[PDB]
Amino acid sequence: MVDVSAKAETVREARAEAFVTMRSETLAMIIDGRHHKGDVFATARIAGIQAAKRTWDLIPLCHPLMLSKVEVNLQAEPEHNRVRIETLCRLTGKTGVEMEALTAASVAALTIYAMCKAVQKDMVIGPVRLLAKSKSGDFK
Amino acid sequence: MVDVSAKAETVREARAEAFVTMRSETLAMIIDGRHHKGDVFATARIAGIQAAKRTWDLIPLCHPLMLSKVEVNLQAEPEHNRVRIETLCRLTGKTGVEMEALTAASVAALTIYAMCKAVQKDMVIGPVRLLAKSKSGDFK
Amino acid sequence: MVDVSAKAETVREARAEAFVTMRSETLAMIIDGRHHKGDVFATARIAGIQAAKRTWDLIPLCHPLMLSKVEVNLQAEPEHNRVRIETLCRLTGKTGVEMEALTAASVAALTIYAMCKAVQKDMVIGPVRLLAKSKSGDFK
Amino acid sequence: MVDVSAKAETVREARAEAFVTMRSETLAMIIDGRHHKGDVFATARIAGIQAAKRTWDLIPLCHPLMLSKVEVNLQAEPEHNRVRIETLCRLTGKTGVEMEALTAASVAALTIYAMCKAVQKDMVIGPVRLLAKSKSGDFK
Amino acid sequence: MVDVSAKAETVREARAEAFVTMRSETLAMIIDGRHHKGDVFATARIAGIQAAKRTWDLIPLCHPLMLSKVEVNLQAEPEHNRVRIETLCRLTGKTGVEMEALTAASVAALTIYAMCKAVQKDMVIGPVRLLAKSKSGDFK
Amino acid sequence: MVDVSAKAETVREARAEAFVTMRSETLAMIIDGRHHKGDVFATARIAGIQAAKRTWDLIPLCHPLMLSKVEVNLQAEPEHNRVRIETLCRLTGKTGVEMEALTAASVAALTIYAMCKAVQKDMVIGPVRLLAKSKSGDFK
Repeated sequence: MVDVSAKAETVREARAEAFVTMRSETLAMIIDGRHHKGDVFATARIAGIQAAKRTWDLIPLCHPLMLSKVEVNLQAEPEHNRVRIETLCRLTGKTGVEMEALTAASVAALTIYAMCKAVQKDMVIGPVRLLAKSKSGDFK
Repeated sequence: MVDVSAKAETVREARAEAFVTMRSETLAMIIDGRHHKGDVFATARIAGIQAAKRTWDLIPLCHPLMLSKVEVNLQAEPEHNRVRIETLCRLTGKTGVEMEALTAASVAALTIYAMCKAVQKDMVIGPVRLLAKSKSGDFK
Repeated sequence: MVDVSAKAETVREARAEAFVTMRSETLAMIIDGRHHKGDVFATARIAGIQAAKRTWDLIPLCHPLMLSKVEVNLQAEPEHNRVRIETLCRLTGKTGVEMEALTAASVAALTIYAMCKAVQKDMVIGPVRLLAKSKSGDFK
Repeated sequence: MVDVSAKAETVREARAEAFVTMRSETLAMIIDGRHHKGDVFATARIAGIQAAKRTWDLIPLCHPLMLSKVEVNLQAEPEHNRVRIETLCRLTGKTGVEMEALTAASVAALTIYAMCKAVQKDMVIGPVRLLAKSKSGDFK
Repeated sequence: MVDVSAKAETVREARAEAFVTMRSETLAMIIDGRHHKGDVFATARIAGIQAAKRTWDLIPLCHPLMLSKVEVNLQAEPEHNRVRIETLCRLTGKTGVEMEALTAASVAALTIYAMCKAVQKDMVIGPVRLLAKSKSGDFK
Repeated sequence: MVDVSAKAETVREARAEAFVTMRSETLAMIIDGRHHKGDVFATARIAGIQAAKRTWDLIPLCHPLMLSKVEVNLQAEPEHNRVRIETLCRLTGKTGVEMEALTAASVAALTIYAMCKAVQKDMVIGPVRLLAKSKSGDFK
C-alpha cells in the first residue's frame, strides 16, 4: 500500500451503484415483502453498512479509516425486472472512499441474492460501478 | 436464517464468475504486470480466498461452515478488454456453497479494481453470476 | 477452555431473554416506527443474529461452532414501558449454545439502546437471563 | 448512521456498570479464585477491553473510532450476592463513547457468566446502564 | 488451499513453543508481577487462546476448523533470562493443528513483548517451533 | 491500556525482522517458486500486510490506529539456509507502531512455514526483533 501521510485533510466522498436482475415473480415477492417480517431491503441495507466499515479487512492494500457516514438506498424497478442499489460514503481524511462505496453496494447485492436463492438460481448481479468522487471532482 | 439440522451430509459444490471491464492500456499494465513485484492477479487471488472464508460474517443470514477447498482463477482477455475471474468452492455439510463462491469472485473483482484505481476511474464490474451447484444438480 | 472431544453429538438448544426499559414517549417512537424507514426492531434483529455467530470471538474460552438456527424475536410492551427480546439458538454438536443465545439477546438490547440514545439517556438494560437448555433438560 | 463530520473535536468520556447476580457458593469460588490459575476477573477484564474496541463491528450503525483508554474494573460484593462491573472509556473525536462503555461492561458480564456456567444455571445479568457522559455533561 | 474432503476423521494434536529473551530486571518485574493487578502471564494466555481460534483468518490458505482444546502455558526461567511459552491444541477433523499451536505461541510471545515495551526495547523473540504432531506420529 | 490523549502528533515509524530457517531443498522449492503459480513470497507479503492492520485485535491492550504505510520485504539467503523477512510500518498519531511491525513479520514468517509444512516439519522461526523506532530515536 502507498504512503498517505503527505497529501491530506479534506471532505472525501463517493457514490456507487449495483444491480440485481431477476424474474418478475421473484421481484414480486421482495416488494410484497417490505414492511413485513423479514424485509429483504432492510437486511441488505444493514449488511451494506457493515461491509463498508470492513473494507480495509477485505481488500489487502486498502487503508483503514473512520467513515463518518454510510448510506445504502434500495429501489425496486418492475419495469426492468431488477433492484437498484445506490450507496454513499463520506469521511474527512487523507484518502478517498471509492472502495467503501463499491464494497457496500456489492455486499448489499449479495444479500438480496442470498435471500432469493431458493426461488431463482439464475439471477445476475451487475453492473457494479462508481458515479462520483471528490483535486479529482468526478461527477455524473 | 432457516434451520439446517434436518437434511444433511453430502459433497456440496459451486462455481461462480465475475468480470472487470477496462481500457486496453489499463489491461496492458496488469498483464505486464504478473510474475513481477506487486502482481495484481496474485493479490486478488489471495483476497478472494479470504473473502470466501468470511462469507457468514458478511451476509447476515448465511450459516457458518468449514470450506474444504477454495479456488480463485484469473484470466486476462485482451480481445474483450477485461479480466475473467472464475471461482470454485467445496465442502461436505448440510448447506451449499453458492454464496461463498459468489463472494470470492466479487472481492477478487473489487481487489483488481482497487489496484487499478489511479489509472482508470470508469472501470465496470459485472456480471457476477453462478455457473454450477450440486438434489439440485445445476450445471452449465 | 475445557476439552470437548469426549462427550458429543446431539441436538443442543437454548433460549434467552433480555429487556430494555424506557420512557413511554421513547417506546412510542420505536413502535411508530416499525414497518417504515429505519425500523429499530429490524436492525436489532440483524445485529443479534450476527453477534451469536461471533460468540467464540468475544468470550475468550468459548468454543467455535456451526449454529444451524438463530432466532431473535422482539415485542413491545407498553404496559411495562419496555421492549422484550427473546432469542433461540440451535445446533448439532458436542457443546451447548447458552452463550450464543445470551450474546444475541445482549447485542440486540444494545442496538435498541444505540438507536434511542439521542432521546433518552437513562434507559436501563436488564435482566438478561436464560430460559431453557437441552442430560441437562432445563426448561421454564 | 448519521453524519458526524460537522460538530467535532473534544475529550469524550463515558462510564457504565453491569451486575451479575449469583448464589453465595458460586461467588465464593470466584473470589477464592483470583490471583491463582484461571482468574475469572482477569479473563473478564481482558474480554471487556477487546469488546469495546470492536463496538462498531457489533452495532450496525455505530461509527468506527480510536479509543485512547479503556478500563474494566471488577468488585465482588458478598453482601448482595453478586459481582459489580464498572467500565470507563475515553477518546478525542467527534462522537461519544457511550456504546463502547456499555459494550465492555456487557461482554465482561457475559464472560463471568460463561466461566460459572457449570455450577449455577440461573445466574442473572442486570442491570446494565450508563453513569456519566461528557455540551452534554451527564454525571451521576 | 488443498482439498481436505478425502482423508479425514481422527484425533489431531500439536504442541509448540516460543521464547522471549530479556534483561533480568525486566524479567523481575513480570514475576513480581503475577497474581497482582495486570498480570502479564494472564493477559498473554488469553491472547494466545484467541489467536489460535483466528488462525484461518490470519494465514491465507489455512482451513477453518473447530478447536476442541487450546492450552497456553507460561514459565519464567531466571536462569536463562527469558520466558518459555508452551502451547497445545487439539481437535477431531480431517486437518491437523500445527499452525494453530504455532500461532498461539507467537501471539502470546508478542503480548509479553507488548506489555514490557516501555522498559526494554531490545527484547528478542525466538525460537518459535513445533514439538509434536499426531499417519504422522511426530514426537519430541 | 494506558491513556494516549496527552502526548500526541508526529511521524511514528518502526522496522522489524524475522527469520525462517530450513533445509536447502526446502529453500530451493520456494525460490523456484517465485514468479510462477502459488508464489510463497507473494502470499506471505499479503498476509503480513493484513496482520499489521489487525494488530489491535490480536494484542489485548494495543490501541487501534490508522496505518498509513506497511511494507513487507522477503529475501532468500541460500548461504544461511533461510528466508529473511523485513517489515516497515508508518503512521501519524499519538502512539508508535512497534507492535504492528513485529506482528507483520511474525505472520509473514508463519505463512512461509504454513506453505512449506508438508516438506519439512522441523523448520524454526526466529529471531523476531525490532530494528528501529522514531523523543525515542531508536536506530540500528
